[PDB]
Amino acid sequence: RSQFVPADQAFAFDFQQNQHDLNLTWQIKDGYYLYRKQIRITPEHAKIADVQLPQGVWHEDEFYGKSEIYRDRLTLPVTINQASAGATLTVTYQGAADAGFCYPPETKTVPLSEVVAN
Amino acid sequence: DDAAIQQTLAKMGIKSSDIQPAPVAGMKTVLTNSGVLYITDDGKHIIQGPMYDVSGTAPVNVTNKMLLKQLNALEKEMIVYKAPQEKHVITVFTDITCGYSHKLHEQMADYNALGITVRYLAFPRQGLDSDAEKEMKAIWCAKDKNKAFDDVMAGKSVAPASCDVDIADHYALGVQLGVSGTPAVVLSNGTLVPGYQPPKEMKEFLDEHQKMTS
Amino acid sequence: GAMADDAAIQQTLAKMGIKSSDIQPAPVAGMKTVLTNSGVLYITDDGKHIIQGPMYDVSGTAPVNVTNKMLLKQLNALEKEMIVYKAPQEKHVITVFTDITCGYSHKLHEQMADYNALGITVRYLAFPRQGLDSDAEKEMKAIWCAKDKNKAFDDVMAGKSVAPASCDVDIADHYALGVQLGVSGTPAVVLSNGTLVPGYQPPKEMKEFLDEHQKMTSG
Repeated sequence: RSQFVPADQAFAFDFQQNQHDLNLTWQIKDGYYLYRKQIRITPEHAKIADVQLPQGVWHEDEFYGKSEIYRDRLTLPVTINQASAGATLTVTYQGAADAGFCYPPETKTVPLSEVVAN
Repeated sequence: DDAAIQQTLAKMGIKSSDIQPAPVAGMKTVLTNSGVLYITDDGKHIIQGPMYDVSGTAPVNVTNKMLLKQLNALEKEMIVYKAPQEKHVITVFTDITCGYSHKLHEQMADYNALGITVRYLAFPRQGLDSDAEKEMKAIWCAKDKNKAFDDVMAGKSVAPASCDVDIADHYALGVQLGVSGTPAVVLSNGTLVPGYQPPKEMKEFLDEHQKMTS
Repeated sequence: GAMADDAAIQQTLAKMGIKSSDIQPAPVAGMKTVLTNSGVLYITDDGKHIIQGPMYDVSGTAPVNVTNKMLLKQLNALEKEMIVYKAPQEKHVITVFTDITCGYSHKLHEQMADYNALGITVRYLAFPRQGLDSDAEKEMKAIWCAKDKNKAFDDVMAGKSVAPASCDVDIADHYALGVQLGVSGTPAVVLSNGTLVPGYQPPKEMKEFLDEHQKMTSG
């Protein structure tokens, strides 16, 4: 248990969109990690083609048991099927620190750009 | 007199706040569920804590010091795991869905063997509406809190008991002391030391701290 | 007159290793405001107690951030350094701390025409969330030095880049100010009264917010 920085410093969330291609990203500070299982994405006025969770590493904790985690950085590809103006994605996640610390869940809202269908 | 402060607090949606003296002239300490605030006696200005006394050798957190009474008022609700030969007493805000709170508890015998007594207070990092809170409420309501706590931590379920213990009180004190994650350790003097430490390192850290203070 | 009155605070600052600061008056009796590049603090006159900002004036209708109101002076000084995107029929002026690498900053800039259309005037100041030791600080300096900054900013955000070109403008001051105003994430919107409204907000939503904030702030 050492110097535990704020959640936004430990898990720097950001995103980038190019039409149907969206990328949710997290720069994960050395000594911190995110649980693959605790990531939830919820659409608002949009349809998700799919979410491609990358492969993470082996971790075992006393509660969730054997869980897959993410270190250094996480890029989460998310293809948008369709999205009208004002559409958004609510992304929730939870992480912790090797030095023995669990953070509360975090929630971010992602403003999507309109994207079409036929 | 205080009518000015309460008028201000009410008008801001913080009326159920507990008012106490502040070590600064013309200001009062305001305890709320989201943290401690300092407001002027005329209720015109507010500053969010904490407050530090930097006169002494090392700066002290007078906010957490003052909160020791709040902490002592909940001594009855704490799940205590006293060391046979008590050399130290630490207060721990724990969460049952936190792998590190588990790691810490699985080693209780070792903290105790080193003279470290642990007193637990609930702090569901997921909030007061999570399953973490319900479960812990159930634990803190059992006849034998220690065994219920042990069972749940070990994976066993517990009977949802109903009692006078409000996990909300624990949660609020925690936020007042600056607790954001779990587990978090509170020292005898109010100093917040976030995170888990193995028995040996905790023992050593506690010893070194006795000297720092004295 | 400071010299004598601020003796006790100056001493506490030295004792705490606070190498650089600016002691100023505070609207609370027996206290002063101390601006540092890591935040704003409040210290009693006897230099014994410290509480970090911000401080709020809760005597009127809505609470008002007196700390940020005091920093409006530094904000107006950087006006020559702001990248401004005028609204023909200006109804509001907002100062925005932005980061060209942030996805939220792109979303906002991406709709500048919609914000101007609604009479919203935007003035950018650079805020590298990664700090003064980032590439962010580096390529924003490159934009703030271009001939037509608005052009530079439109390009980058669009998907280009321009070879750097150090100049007069110094970002480290925008960052410092931003930290003092309470900025952590970008884009951070600052209203004319100093109120910090963190995060992104759609043009339509933004306009309604400002009109409401205005009416409640001058009824």
